[PDB]
Amino acid sequence: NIEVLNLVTGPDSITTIELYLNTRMGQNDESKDNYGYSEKVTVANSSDQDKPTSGEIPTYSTARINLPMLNTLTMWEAVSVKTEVVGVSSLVNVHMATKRMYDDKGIGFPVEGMNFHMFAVGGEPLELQFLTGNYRTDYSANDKLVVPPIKHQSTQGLNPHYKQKLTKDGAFPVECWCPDPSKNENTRYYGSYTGGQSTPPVLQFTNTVTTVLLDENGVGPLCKGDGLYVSCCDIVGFLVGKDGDMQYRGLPRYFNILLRKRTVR
Amino acid sequence: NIEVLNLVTGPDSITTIELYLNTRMGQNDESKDNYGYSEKVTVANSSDQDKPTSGEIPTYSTARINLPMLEDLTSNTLTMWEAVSVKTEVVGVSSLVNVHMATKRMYDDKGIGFPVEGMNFHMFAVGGEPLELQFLTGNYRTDYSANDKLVVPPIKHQSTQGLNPHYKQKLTKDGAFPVECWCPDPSKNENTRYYGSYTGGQSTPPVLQFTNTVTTVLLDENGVGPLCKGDGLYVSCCDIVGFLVGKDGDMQYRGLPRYFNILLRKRTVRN
Amino acid sequence: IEVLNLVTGPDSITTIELYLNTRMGQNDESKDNYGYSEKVTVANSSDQDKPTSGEIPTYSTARINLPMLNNTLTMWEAVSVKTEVVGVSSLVNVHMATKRMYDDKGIGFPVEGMNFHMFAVGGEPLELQFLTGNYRTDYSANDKLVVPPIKHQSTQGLNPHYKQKLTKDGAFPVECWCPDPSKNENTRYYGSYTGGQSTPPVLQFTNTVTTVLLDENGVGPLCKGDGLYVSCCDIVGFLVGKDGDMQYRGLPRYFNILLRKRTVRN
Amino acid sequence: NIEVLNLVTGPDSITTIELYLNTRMGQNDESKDNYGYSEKVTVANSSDQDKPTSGEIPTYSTARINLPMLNEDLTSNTLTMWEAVSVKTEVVGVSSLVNVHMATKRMYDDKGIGFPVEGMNFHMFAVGGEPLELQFLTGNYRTDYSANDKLVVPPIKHQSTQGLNPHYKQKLTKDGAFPVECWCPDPSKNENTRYYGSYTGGQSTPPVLQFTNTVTTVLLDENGVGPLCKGDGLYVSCCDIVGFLVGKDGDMQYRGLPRYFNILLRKRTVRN
Amino acid sequence: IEVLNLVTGPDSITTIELYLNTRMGQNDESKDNYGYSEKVTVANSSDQDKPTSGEIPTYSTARINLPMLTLTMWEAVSVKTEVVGVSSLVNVHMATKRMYDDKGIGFPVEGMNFHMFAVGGEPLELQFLTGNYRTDYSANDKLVVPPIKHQSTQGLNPHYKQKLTKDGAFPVECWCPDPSKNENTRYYGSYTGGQSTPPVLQFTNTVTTVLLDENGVGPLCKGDGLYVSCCDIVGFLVGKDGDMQYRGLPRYFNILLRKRTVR
Ligand SMILES: [Cl-]
Ligand SMILES: [Mg+2]
Repeated sequence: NIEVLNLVTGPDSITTIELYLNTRMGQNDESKDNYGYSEKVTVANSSDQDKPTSGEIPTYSTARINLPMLNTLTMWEAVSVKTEVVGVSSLVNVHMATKRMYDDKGIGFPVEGMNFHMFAVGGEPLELQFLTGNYRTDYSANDKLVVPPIKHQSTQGLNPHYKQKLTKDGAFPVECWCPDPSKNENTRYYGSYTGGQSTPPVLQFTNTVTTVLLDENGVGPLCKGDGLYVSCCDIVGFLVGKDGDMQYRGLPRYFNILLRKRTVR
Repeated sequence: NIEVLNLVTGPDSITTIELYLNTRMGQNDESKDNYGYSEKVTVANSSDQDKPTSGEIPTYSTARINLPMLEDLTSNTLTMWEAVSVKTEVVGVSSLVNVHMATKRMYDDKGIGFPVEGMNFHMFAVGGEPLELQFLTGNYRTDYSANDKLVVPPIKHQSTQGLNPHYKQKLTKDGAFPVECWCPDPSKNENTRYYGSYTGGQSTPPVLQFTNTVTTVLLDENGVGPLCKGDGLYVSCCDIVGFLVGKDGDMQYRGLPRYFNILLRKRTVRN
Repeated sequence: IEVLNLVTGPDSITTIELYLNTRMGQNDESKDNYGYSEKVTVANSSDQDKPTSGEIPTYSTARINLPMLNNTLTMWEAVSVKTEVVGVSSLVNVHMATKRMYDDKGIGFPVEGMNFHMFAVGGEPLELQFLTGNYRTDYSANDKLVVPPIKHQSTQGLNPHYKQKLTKDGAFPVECWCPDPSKNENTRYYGSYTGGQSTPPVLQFTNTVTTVLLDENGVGPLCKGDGLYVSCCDIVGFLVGKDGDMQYRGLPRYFNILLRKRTVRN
Repeated sequence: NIEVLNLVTGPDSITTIELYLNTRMGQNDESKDNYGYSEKVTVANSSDQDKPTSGEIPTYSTARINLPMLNEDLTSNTLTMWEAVSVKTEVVGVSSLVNVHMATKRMYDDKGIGFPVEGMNFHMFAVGGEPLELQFLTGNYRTDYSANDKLVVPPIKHQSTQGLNPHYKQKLTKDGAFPVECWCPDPSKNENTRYYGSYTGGQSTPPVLQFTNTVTTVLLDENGVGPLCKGDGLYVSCCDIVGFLVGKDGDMQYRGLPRYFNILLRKRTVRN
Repeated sequence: IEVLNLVTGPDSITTIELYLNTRMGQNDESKDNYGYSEKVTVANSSDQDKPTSGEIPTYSTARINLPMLTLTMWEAVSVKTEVVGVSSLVNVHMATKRMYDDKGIGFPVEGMNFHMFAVGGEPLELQFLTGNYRTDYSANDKLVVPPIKHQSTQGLNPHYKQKLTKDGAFPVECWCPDPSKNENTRYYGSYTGGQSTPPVLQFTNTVTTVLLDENGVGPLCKGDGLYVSCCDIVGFLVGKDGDMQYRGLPRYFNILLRKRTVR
């Protein structure tokens, strides 16, 4: 829709945005115990009685950042991002109150199992597609979650009638919303999933890696209304309590985004 | 062999095709429960009584897309659409972040439900004609007759546990060709690019990625992409991400959809 | 061979396309269990280690006759190869008569465990070195296998007195023959092994990868007597029967080899 | 903050710093048994009674190295600083893990190998022109560090520290004192440090390690500028956990290895 | 050594080809258990940790005499190296523990992998570092170990060094490359641990490893000697009763050298 023209050169043609997003694993109140974890996971008796408890399901983190006001028009173009998962070293901890190895003599189980890492940087809200492992999942224990008002069998595949935009932090469940690959022309997203039961988390952290956000035409996300949208989720595994009760553990993500002025029609 | 000449230049010389294919794990009716999963897996008592139930077998997804028409067949040259590149992603990976479904669970019924896990199989193909298939099976005696909508050879022979070039097909129907007995024919498919991976074992962690930033070049070593015969683009895939483990241990394949964004350009060829 | 200039122009290039079926031990395409070994057995002791007939994988190999060409002569020079394992999707099968997960309610065990993948392209037979995990292994249950006529302790390491050439399909056991790194000047070989008991097979297939066969001097394998030699082995794991009996499973390999005419001195 | 100008050329415009850092797994006294290991790991009865024993928790290794002294003044138009260009770093003693006869739990009904050191791996190093800047973040905000008053931890605890609370920061200024479990590199700072880290978790996971003397890590940033050494100090930090030793009765200790560094530095003119 | 120009022309190049057999503990090609260690034993306590004779792997090493030659020295430019006999691990019928209630495959050789090689113009320089400072090596007086033991050797104590001057004698468990020296050697190593871990191995004759440093200079062969060192552990053989032995494989080397003028 936007006809892109030349870069604006010279002084004040560049700016940087720095932020972090804290994890939204389910206990999302920084004043309460278990912050940065989910509530204890529960398991449906049957697929038609699959009703997660309030706070046991991870959601996307997201923010809109206001950019410096500008005026053809000029827009901020996101060129690149340096992003890191924060607190990886916190997983070097095997003395927490957990199940333990070797007949109660060995280490406590570290946080381990399923990893899920995604981030997105764009010039408008991340566009979502609904897709679930169980179309019958009942989200009514927590009315602050944003989910479709109707359920249908077809949502176990891609039904393009079920879409959304990621416009609220800590509200859109990761289990039923993914990036919409048919849209997001003005957003870059990257994600990975490593599953299984007790799988080793495999994580890296460095301040030396720059991710280029320019597309194949050399154009980055263009920030509509001078808003920059950043979204993520970083699940690093489960904490296994003494009795076998399990909670998701998430970590924060840091972003340093470089933007430049771009003339558009 | 098509003799390739120059690229056609100018504003109308490029087009893009966008589509998705839903998974064909065995329950392939979007109006019914268990859509995007297989029916429960069953296990043969013996190799001569190996008869999968209807709906327990994954099949390839496929579509033919009609491209913009390009009419003179009496000239020295013709124009064809050439597929240059594709951006393709597995959709709904985040749906696997779910451990509260009605499943077997960890740690003496106190821990998480088992996530979808185990065997992964991922393949896609983009070509200017149907994907050409070779028959090869783990069990030549497999009996597919519980589901007469599957496309399989009418005769069975011991040699089909290896490569018998008398047993070939083309992928011409969505949700009908079992992945277990049909693979890409490497002796053909000159006008298709295919990429596949398999990670097996029992409860193996799925390892998946999704991004809208990766472009797969479809040009061959001579700089020529698939040429779309009869202005048809053929897209095929399969994306198994593991098994759902029910409370009693019963298991079903789980598949995910795949998205494709294909860039094509006009190419002059000799007629 | 003293190598001279490339021959240019029309008909200076040719391609050879073939497949090799796996030689896991049941190597008769008319019989049940083709593409698998016979059931694996285990030695009572290292001094009585006698594999049953058909339980041991062997190399696949072929010599392909090239177009006749022939002071100087012309030889075919192998430039590159596109090679793929065929039938990987056949491993998406968990309903065969196998051991199964979760108290006989879950999937059948897929083919899983040890993987071994190697291919070689050369202008003469692949040169082999003998090396075994057990110098005492007794191969006499199958007199069609090619093994050294005498055994010695030292063959658990590299004893250069024990060599061979891969001249017969389905006959040289992989367990005791490997490529001889001190020879094979006119062959390129590539291999990998992933072991363990029930290890996930990790496999790829594509028609988009070209392997260059030219050496560091820009010279490919030169085909002596207009013969191209192709060898491989592709073990993708074990099939686990209901009672725990196991068989190797192998898959075929496809090859598309590009060759060019090269002038050499006679 | 520092405006970088041209490289200084000529004699003594280059210098190299070579050092090693020994691991700080918890038994950090080279004269005592169990050096290079933690004390035995213990497990909290509950999250509000989570008090690691003295010596059971790994800390960062760190040193400040004096560089050849340069002029510092407020009057001169330019100054010279040392710029770290590159580092060659390796984990030392990887082959020490080829040992399965130590007094450990063993495989196959007491007939097989002793368990090798295995499990959790954590590897990080940093090279900078000032102390590594740390962010506090913990798996348990209530962790009680009072069994060892030599550890540097925040004096106040709060629920928010299970995420990123930017009010809780520090600088890595003491060897063997900052727990890895609650301090990580602060990504919002460290403009003048390069750091690299990895974690591989799980219970008995195979350690996967490499060692070579052939790899040079470039420390220049995207603008071609390396860490600039304030007060002619070079700061080197690391941690290298290679797993756990499993005693006969199942008691477990962290095992760490030393890290070697060879850092090349050059003189850089900066605006004063 | 002040390095000057390359010598050009015919006979300015030579190649050295060799293999080294593994030194897993039984190192005599005429005797039982060749190419394996003796059975692994386990210390009752850390102060009674005394490996049996032959149960511990050592480095393989050789010094190769080069053609006799300001002065001229041989400079090692590159090496092609491969582990030999990888296919020997495709064997599950040996007398071993077996899967599935005595019906399944014999356990393949599996577990710990350790692979290192070094090429240099002088002996590989070693640093002592051990998991247990008290380890008692006196069951085998042919091993080269320090004469004194000290607590500090569980870390890096630079007072404990050596040079790899004898094949089949320096235990891998207590000697590693000294990163503070070895300016005239290139070394590469990896370790994959755990209990029953799958060996992951490759072999090809198509890979050349460049030995030149960042200044374009390869190892310079002092006294016309080329030093080659390695170790290649591919796992453990698990006997019927659970007794385990290290298994090693040989390594092949093809080294290209060129004449270099030096002051
Ligand atoms: Cl100065
Ligand atoms: Mg040095």
